[PDB]
Amino acid sequence: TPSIEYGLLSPMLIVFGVAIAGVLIEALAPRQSRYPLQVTLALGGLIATVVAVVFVARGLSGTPGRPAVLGAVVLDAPAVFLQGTIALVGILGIMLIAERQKATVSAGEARGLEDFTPQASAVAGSVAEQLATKTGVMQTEVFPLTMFAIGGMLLFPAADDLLTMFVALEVLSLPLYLLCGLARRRRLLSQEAALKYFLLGAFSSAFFIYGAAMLYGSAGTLDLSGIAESVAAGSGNTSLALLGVALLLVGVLFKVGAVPFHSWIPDVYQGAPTSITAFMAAATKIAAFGAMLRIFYVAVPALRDDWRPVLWAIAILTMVVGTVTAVTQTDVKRMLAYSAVAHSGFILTGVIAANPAGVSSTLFYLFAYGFSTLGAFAVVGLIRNAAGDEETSMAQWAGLGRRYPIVGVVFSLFLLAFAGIPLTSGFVSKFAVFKAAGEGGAIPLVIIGVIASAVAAYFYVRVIVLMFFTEPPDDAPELVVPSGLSTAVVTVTAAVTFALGALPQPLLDLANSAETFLH
Amino acid sequence: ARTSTSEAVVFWVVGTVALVGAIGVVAARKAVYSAVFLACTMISLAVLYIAQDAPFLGVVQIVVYTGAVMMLFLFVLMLIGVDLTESLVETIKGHRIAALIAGAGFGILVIAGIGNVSVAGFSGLAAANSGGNVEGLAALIFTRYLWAFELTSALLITAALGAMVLAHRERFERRKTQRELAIERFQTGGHPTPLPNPGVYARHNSVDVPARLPDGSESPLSVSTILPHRT
Amino acid sequence: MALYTPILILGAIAAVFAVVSVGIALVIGPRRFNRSKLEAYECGIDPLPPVAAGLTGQRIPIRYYLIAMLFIVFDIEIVFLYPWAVAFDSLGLFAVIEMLLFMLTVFVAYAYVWRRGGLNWD
Amino acid sequence: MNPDNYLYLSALLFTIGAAGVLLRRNAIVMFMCVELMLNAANLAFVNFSRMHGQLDGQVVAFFTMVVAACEVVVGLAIIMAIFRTRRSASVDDANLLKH
Amino acid sequence: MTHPDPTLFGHDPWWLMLAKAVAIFVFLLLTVLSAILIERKLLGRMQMRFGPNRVGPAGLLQSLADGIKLALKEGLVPAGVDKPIYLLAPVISVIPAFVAFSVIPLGGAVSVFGHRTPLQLTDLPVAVLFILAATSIGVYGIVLAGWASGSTYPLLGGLRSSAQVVSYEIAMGLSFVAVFLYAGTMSTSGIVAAQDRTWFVFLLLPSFLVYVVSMVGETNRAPFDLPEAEGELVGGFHTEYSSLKFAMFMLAEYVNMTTVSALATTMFLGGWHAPFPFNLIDGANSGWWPLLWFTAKVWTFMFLYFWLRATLPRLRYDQFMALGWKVLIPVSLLWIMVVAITRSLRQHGEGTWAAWLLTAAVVVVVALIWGLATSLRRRTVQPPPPQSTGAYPVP
Repeated sequence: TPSIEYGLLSPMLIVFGVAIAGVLIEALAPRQSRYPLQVTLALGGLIATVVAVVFVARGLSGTPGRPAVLGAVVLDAPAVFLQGTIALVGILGIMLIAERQKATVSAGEARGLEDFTPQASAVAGSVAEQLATKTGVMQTEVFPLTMFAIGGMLLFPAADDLLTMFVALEVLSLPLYLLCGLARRRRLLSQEAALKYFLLGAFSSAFFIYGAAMLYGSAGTLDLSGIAESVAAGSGNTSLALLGVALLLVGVLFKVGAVPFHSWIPDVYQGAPTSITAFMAAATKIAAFGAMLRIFYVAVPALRDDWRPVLWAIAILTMVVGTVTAVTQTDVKRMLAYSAVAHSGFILTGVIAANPAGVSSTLFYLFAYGFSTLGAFAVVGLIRNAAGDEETSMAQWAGLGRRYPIVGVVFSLFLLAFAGIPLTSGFVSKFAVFKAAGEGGAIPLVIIGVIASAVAAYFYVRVIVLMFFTEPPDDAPELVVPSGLSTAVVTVTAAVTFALGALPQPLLDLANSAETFLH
Repeated sequence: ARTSTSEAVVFWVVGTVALVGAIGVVAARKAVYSAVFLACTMISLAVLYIAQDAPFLGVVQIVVYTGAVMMLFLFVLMLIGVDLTESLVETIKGHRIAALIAGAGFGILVIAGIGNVSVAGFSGLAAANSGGNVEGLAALIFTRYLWAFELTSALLITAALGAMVLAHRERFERRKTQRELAIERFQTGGHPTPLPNPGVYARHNSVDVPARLPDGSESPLSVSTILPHRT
Repeated sequence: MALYTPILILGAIAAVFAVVSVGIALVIGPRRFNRSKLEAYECGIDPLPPVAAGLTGQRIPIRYYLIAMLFIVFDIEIVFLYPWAVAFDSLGLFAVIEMLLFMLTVFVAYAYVWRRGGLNWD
Repeated sequence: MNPDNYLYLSALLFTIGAAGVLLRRNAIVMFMCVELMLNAANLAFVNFSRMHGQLDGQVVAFFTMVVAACEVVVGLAIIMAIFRTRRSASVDDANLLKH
Repeated sequence: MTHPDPTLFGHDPWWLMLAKAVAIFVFLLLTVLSAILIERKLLGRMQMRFGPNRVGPAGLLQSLADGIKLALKEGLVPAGVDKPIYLLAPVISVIPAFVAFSVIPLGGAVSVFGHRTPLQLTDLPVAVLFILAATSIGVYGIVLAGWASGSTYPLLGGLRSSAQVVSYEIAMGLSFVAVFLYAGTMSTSGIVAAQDRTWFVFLLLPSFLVYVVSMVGETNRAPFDLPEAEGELVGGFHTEYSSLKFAMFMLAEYVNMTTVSALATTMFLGGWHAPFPFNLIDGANSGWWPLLWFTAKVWTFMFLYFWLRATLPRLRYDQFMALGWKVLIPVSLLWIMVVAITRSLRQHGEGTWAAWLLTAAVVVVVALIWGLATSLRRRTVQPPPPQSTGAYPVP
């Protein structure tokens, strides 16, 4: 019989079982009790996942990783590190998702402070939507779907086979496609975002599977270890291998947001629910870059001389176009999305390093940046126009910091982390990736990313200018708490973003210990 | 490496059909035509799978894609139209030429990258299909790929959840039952009982024709408002 | 090619018979052009002016679209049973438990659909 | 006939499918084109499995079929929502997010 | 051992396999004509009529007369139809109908002209699923005939056919699973061989019932009959069709009836094996007698078809889909798990648990289905309130 390492799969199994249990709650639980259970089932579940991870991590203190399901899944140090990062980010994202309306005379608060329309199938602004809002109904199906996303995402770094990694890509993509279209406010934009994300993601996934086919043809094996053995031994075709690497790179780059594939990120981040947008921008990037790391440092290191240049052309672009485009942006959400494109480029610079320092720097970069992005988007979700819609217009943020100094300082901290100012986790993060690139002979990327960061500092700083140095307008937006969960998310995220800047050696030792994959 | 001549003929005819079906899907101005062409392409690919020593895969292709393309045809009727002829005129300036160039270049580059591969040896699948193709597939799926097999259940659950969340209208939009619609005050009843029939004239008795009031004017109620007043 | 060329021969016979039957339909028996004969059948009433056809019946809603969508996923999922069923004896207990877990997941999805009214419209 | 033809056909089909996603506004036609692309990938997998004398490629093709079905269903749900709100299934109609 | 048996299949010379294909085609033709006539006559008897009694001796030429008449009648091509698909839909319906029958076992090995060949055109490792695939392709004929006609009633008929598929196809697919479990192969010959000990109808009764319901749905026959629905849609999909195009739609319907009946015989009624009263006879399962037994069982299924048509009204297609998805699919899916658990247990020696679980599961299923048929479909309703119009005093 096939040996199954349940202990190693423990975090993944916990997450997927919790998702299935949440679907059961949706099925056979009364409406009034669905939300208390789901969130309780969800957050606790993720907490268990985190616990599982550390246990697995401790188990990995011996063998340098080990396959779990007869290949097709490998939990080595990078895999467990990324899984723990994704688990923490998912906990925070679900706490953001579970936020309900602050308070009202009627008890019909409907998970709206998290931007989720009470009835997604209901037409925007229709009498049915208004009645659903009044009755306080909520589609708790969000919590299962989100868990599934996390599930697939937890798998995506750990997938040691092309088939499993493709399945994980689809499993994480579909729930996100659905979630993009559930926004409570600006429903038309959210539905457009869902459609765009679905179309481009399906297109990219077709490319990903075609590349997997090409790699399988070249190497005659789907395990990444087998592909590496074949390409190194020269047994493969060596042209199908390169073509498959390119096509698979297309899919992963789309998932992370390289410039040739970035265009979806701005629209999707602007249109998707703010909580979903935050959780996405952090954890999906983490998972996609984990898979990319596995592909390049395990599956196909031998062809470094072949794919190294291509990534250069992308990384440069991702640093340039991602930043230069953000310069003229006037929407906070859109500006942050372009910032995410640029930070994908910065990650790719470390990935290009092709050295263990590259792996460690990328892992730390992903952790710190995922936290910073989650916090920034969570904060953005609180700036509410008079009508209640998120005042994403940057001009409307003028004097926001003066009205709300604490939230303003927190958002400025996140912005400076993105800009990579020292004493912020962002600087340690950028320094790690650029140092890894320099040690890897890619110091021209260090220079170009330095210039790109200088450019991006402008649009990171303009927000602070509006927020603090400008007098508030007459119709300036107002904060909405809206509950303890959102404040906890924001404070935890800011605390991490500051601690990893001041005192990064913690978790940097962890990143260093996870600089080696189970080749 | 060279395949059987009969297999070569099968490939040529069936792959020509598949290529024409794909081209039709892309180019068929009628959406239903595109769905039919998609069905043809899927069936042709199934036949090719059968020719490539993948009987179960080909048959499953036929079954599942027959069902799926029929559902797509239903959704074409529901969302696009029964016989709507799309214009296909480039609405984005210069997008058509750019898309054609990009597709041609990508296909050319992919084919160039593929090059000659079977020249490096083409093992006969008979060794693996020995003992049954379906049995070999089962052995692989439930031993080597049981994890992906299980995750397909998560894919199914996510699909069902998405369909329910985005498409399943709830109580607030449930259409009134005939029983409910038969009681409103006095449902239709007191309200123009059955609405007046469309006018029946010599040379004209379609539902579009309006009935004639005693004053000689056309009765508005006689013809459903959806129809354009004519005939 | 063996085990299939009989299917090919029978398919050729059937296709020849069907196309010849259509040709016979068209070329055997009287043909008489008649505008009323050729226009659509509407229970004897004059067909709605085709000139104004593009105003009604352009799109035909289906009240079971949800079941239609779920049909795709369930049809593509159940096909996993066939290789499992045929190899059932050879696989052993672990595969039985795996398939039971998979079917329980499918049951959870199905029950969620059913109990939330996903199967009610049509 | 050289077996590589099967791959070339796939390369064409995938390419054609890609072109469809670029050329056709109807969302349903886009789903059909995505199905074309995924089935071209399946054809490549089947050919490679035959070449390597193992059934792994066929299993991958089966899983790709499952993925294609699930993706099509999710896209259908999204398009149902967008159509109910907008009364149109054209992707070009969903153009609000720009610049 | 391995099915299809390599020593028996694939060895037919070109002339012999062509002859078998022609013989199977002629057999299907004769069986369709016989079904047309014998239905009419049995419906008459069930209604105390005679049915066709005058066209030829004892009315034997009635069906062939109708076919030739449809040949001799004008071939209509209405304006406003999608001429290409309108003309192709009959062919799309017919060709797969005949192709599906290729893998039907009509009998065991027989020696003809010095060659030992199976009494069936061919067999495949996936024969049963191949039949399912061919039947699925066939339904596109109905759907496209309805759509291409460019008229309201054919369009409604095509939509009803699509709903038909949604209702029944998953049911058939699941029904095959228990048969595959017990036979360990999807080849029809292997299934027949596996049914040698006892016919699967007794062992897999739930699967047999689900498959029977689902094939009656598949053939667009009463009580489902939804795509045609004479009383609701005039002619359903085949409205706007005349002459041999309508004739080919009906021929496809009857060939599909024969195919599903033969497939039911193969999986559940031991295929061509002789029944008990004749099973004791030596050589009953040998020579050409298996052809007689297979024909007899297929025609018992045809009798069931005609009996259902005579007795039952036709459902609303929404009701049929509710049956398929709320009863058939759940029942078959639960039965698959029950069968798997039972077989695994007995394989591991826990026979008592296996029997107890089987009995308890069937009892629970028959209780819950009864609840659905009577409790969910409650035989009670609320009262009604008055309105503007004055109402008399109720009793």
